[PDB]
Amino acid sequence: EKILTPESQLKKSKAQQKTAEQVAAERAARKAANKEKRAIILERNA
Amino acid sequence: HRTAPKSDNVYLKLLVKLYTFLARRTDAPFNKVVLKALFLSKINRPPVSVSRIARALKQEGAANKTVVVVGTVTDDARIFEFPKTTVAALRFTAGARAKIVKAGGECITLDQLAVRAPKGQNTLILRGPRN
Amino acid sequence: NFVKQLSSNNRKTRVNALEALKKYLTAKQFKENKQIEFNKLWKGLYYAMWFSDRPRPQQRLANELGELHGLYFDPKDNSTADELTTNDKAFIKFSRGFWKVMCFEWFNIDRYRLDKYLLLIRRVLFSQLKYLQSRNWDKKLVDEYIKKVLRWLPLSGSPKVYTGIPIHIVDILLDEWERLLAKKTPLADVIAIFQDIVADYNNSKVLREKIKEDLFSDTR
Amino acid sequence: SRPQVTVHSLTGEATANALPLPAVFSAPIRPDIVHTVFTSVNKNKRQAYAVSEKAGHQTSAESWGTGRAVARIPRVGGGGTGRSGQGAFGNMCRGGRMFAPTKTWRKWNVKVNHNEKRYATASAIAATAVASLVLARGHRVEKIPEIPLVVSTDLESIQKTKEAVAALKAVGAHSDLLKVLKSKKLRAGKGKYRNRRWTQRRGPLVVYAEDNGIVKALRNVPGVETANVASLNLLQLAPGAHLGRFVIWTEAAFTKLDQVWGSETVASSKVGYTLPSHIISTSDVTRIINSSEIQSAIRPAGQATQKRTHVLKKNPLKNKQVLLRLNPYAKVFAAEKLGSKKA
Amino acid sequence: SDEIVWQVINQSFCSHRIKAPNGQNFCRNEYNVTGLCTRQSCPLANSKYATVKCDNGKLYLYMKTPERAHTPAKLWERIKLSKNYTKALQQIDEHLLHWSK
RNA sequence: CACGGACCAAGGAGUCUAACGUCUAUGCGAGUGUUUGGGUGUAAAACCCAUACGCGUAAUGAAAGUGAACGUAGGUUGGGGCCUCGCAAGAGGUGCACAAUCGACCGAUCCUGAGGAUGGAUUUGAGUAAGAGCAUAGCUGUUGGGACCCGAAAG
RNA sequence: AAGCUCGUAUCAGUUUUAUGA
Repeated sequence: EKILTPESQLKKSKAQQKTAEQVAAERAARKAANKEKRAIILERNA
Repeated sequence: HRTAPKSDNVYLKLLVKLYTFLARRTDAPFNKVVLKALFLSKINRPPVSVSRIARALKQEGAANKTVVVVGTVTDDARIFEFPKTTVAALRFTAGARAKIVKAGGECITLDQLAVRAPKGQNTLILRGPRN
Repeated sequence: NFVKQLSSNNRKTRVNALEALKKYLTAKQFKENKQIEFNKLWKGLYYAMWFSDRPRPQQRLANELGELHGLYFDPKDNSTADELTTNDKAFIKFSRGFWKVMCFEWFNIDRYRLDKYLLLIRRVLFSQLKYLQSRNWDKKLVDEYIKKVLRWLPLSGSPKVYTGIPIHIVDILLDEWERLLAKKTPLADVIAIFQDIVADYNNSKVLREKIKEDLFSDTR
Repeated sequence: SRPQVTVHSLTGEATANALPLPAVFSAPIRPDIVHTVFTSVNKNKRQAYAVSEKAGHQTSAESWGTGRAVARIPRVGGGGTGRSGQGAFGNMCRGGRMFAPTKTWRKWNVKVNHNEKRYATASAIAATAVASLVLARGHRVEKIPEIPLVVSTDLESIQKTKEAVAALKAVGAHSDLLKVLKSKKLRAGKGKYRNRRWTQRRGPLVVYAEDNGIVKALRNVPGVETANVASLNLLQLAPGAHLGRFVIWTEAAFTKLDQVWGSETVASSKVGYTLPSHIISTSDVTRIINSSEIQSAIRPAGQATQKRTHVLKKNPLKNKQVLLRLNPYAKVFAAEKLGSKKA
Repeated sequence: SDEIVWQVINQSFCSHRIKAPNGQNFCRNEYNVTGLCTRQSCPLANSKYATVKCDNGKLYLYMKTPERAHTPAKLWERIKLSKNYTKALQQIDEHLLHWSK
């Protein structure tokens, strides 16, 4: 037949994806938060 | 402040090697207490008698706790009765080991305790009489 | 015995010991009682995997160790509202000991052979699982078998079981559930066990939160 | 129950018979105990040495006294000999008595705890059945069938050295017996002329239950030491306080080792002795750490090496680009001029 | 086990180390990949261990399975690696499937 | 100021032991200590062990004695931790060692005098709270040994 | 030097106001 991934390494991919998709979503919602933060800082300095 | 254990027992160095990992990754203050306690010297790790374990389980709502002695568990001939409880320690003396097993409960090592309670849920850390 | 032939240091007497265990499992007239004999059989089969290192023969060996739940009490007798009649009565003693062996073993497996027993326990949960019976319904087999799964391996009110094996069963029982091939089966009572684990306090957070995310978060 | 060990014959072939592990090979391998016990035990087979009680005092010197325009060291009397008018009774003097004359009543032998001494030998036995520990210790054990190596009981009955070495060569200890014999060197010190002229490597131990000519058969083949299982010397088992000698066991010896030390089922044969308990469950940490369990109750990981946050200080006022990350209004300030403003 | 093998050879003697003046440690156990020795870069401490060697012009890749901890006689399973570079690196890759990078 | 230094080689000064501790490590643990010995040995090594003994395990006094539960071996207060709630911030519960407070048991107090019964007066304690030692080794201190090395008037 | 509570409101070769000879 054909070789299969170890059931620790299978878990790895899954948990990495769980953290990675969380991290990418967290990062993406921080670029927008810093953009809004930048606008607050600009009007304060004015 | 104490950094590393003065001990040369490499198995104790493996527990330090384990609990240093669980000290920083769990961020629960149980593991930091155990990892501090492993560094302690032999005079500063007094032997907790099996009688002090029995006294500790009279504690209200402590029927299903896993008592953890960082030092050694020693036998007491004076007491008769002993509860069915999981006790975790470094060294179980042959007499004490036999007493816990015959009573119903288990005697387990600190790495078994690290598996069963990583963050350290539903536990009690006892200490021996220093003064 | 078979504990000296399945735990040998020779490959050929372990393969021949497996084939004599195939003949020993189709010789059903001698396997009538004595739980601890089945425990010794699963300890010998544990070592019989433990000496196999290469990936293709260890997958063939895991597939045939799962298949040993198939040769032993094949479905053909196919009992009718017959409670536990010589295909389902003794079978449960062949299941529990396996889990008991793993309940004894989860400390003593190293970081290089633990994939063999994750994959082995995948195949064996799939195979008992496939032998509820040939159909996925036999009702006193469901509640007695679920009593002799519930009462040992996902107890989760006892710390005596090692906490990595219920979270691994949570990771495998869905894909290995639907390896049986949307149908309605006694699944939910199984899931009720995990709900019992969420109902059970006086435990650790991992069982409580890892089944509470991993098992319940599945849209299937 | 344990894995189990195959017994080989004198032709180097796996006989169908198998023996259970005596559970001494499940003792805690303690390098620190073996070291601190070996150092004390290696001191025991040691003789006294002392400088003579009379040496340096076999002179009749006298101090010359004050204000003689010469050093005040006690000088020898007499005359016309050369030895007259020169220093004696002094550690610095020639022919003088040494500082702290070495006396016989130095602590030569070392008292050890009997239980600690027993622990060490159990650890030393445990380390013989590891194979990697044996390879690290020395011992060319690449071409040997299995560890721990157990040979059939008929090995004991061998009378002639030629046949006995042929048994080991058939087993696979050929390379270890060629390590010794090729490693025969002169002692590098004053040991040459103190009856320690030659020095060579340690070969295999050959452990037997009872002798039938094996002690004499192997006492000429260089490096090969034999020990009765009842004894089992620490100095033999862990030479130079290094664990894991290559030990060839015999069938009868390997079975007797259960009786000699003890296990769960069998008693002990040593009065009130038990094998010591592990203070850990598993001698490896990484199964515990890289578990399904622990890695479930754990916060996410870092990079193993931090990305360097602010490596060098870029200054605003100069360098336009950094003066835009601080204060985004500086763009507006430059466009309207603002410093150059009319009232 | 293997952690107990490592600590006993990390200090307390790996009797084939070369202490270079650089403070560096070199395992001369013929079967190690890096000539240097470190944890799971030396072939005794680690249990799963791969290596390329040459006996003749034929470059074999030896492989050590933890299955064979009992028997040191046949520890290193070995495979010839063609001779062309491109197909050999591809030959390598398949053997190393699901190992450490 | 003065004492030392012509130059060069070699020699040359905190050592060893006993007594008593300190801390650390190791073994075992209410015990602990094989090595005066005997058995055994590939021989001053290693390996086994009988009966004893050493030190510790239960205290309060002066001749005579007695003897530690009103008890989750305590009531409270704190008190590392752990559990419930809360995103947190917090709050509540249980609380180790330990500390503070109120006491008790035991022995000893000031009397009451049925040889000292009995009840009161109060405190006391290397007291009990419900054992932590023994042995080996290392680091080192104290004192004696010629005692870091050399140098004095002597009987 | 080590052990024990804490990590604080624990203090300071300082200034200030307040209250006396």
